[PDB]
Amino acid sequence: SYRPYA
Amino acid sequence: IGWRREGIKYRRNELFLDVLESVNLLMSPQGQVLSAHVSGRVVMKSYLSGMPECKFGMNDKSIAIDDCTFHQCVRLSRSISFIPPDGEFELMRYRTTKDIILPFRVIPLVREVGRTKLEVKVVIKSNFKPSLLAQKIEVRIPTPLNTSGVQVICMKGKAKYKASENAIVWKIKRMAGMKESQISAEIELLPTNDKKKWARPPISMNFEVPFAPSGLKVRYLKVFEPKLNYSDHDVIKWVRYIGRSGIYETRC
Repeated sequence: SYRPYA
Repeated sequence: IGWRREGIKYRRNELFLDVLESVNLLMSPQGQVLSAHVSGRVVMKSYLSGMPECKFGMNDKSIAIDDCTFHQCVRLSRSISFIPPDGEFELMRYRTTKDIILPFRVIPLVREVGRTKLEVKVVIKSNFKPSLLAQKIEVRIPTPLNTSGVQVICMKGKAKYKASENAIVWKIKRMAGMKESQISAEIELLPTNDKKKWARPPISMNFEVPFAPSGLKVRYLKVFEPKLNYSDHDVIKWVRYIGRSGIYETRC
C-alpha cells in the first residue's frame, strides 16, 4: 500500500 | 523530447512505483503444475523537477524474465535508463514462467453416495510470509445440472449456492500467510439420464496479494538532475506490489 523506498 | 516540456517545478519531489502482475495456473488433481505464467507491468507516477535522468534496477538475472517491451523514453542497455514523462505512465511490460510463487494451494475431495448425494470438502492453504494478508478471496466450486439443493458449513468466510451459475461461491475478506481453511458441502441430486457421467469442471480462485508472484523486486530507483539543485537523497520514493489472479484452475 506503498512502502517507503527512500 | 516530445513527451515532456522543459520548465517543470515541484517543491516536493516525489515518485511512486506500482508493480502489477496477473498470475495464471492450471493444476492436475494430483498436484502437478500443467501450466503457469505471469504477465506484469511497471507503472510510474513522477512529480519531479526539471528534466531528470532516472535509472531503474530490479533483480533481473534474482529471477528470470522471458521477454519485455518498453516505453519510448527508454534508452536500451544493462540497467534501464530514461527521462520520464510527467505524471503517470507505463515503463515496461513483461512475462515470466520459471520459479513462480503460487500464493494458494487448493486440495479438493469428492465422494459419491449412491445416486442421491455428493460430498465435497475443499481446503485452501496460503503460501507466503505470515506478515502479509491476501484479500478479496473467492473459491468457486461447480455443481451438476441435476442439483436439487446444497448445504455448506464453513468456519471462516461466507458461502451461498448460486443456482443460475451452477456453482458454490465462498468469499473471504482477508487471510494471512501460511494458514489453512476448509469448506464442506453436501449436494442433493435429482435423478438423471443414467448414462450421463458428470464432467467435473475445475475449482477456480480469485485473490489479491501484496507481493509479485514472479519473484521480482525493486533494487534501485535513482534520480539525477545536473542543472538543478536537488540530488537523489532529496526525492521521496515509494513502491507497491499488486498481484492478482488470472486463470487459477485446479482440476478435481
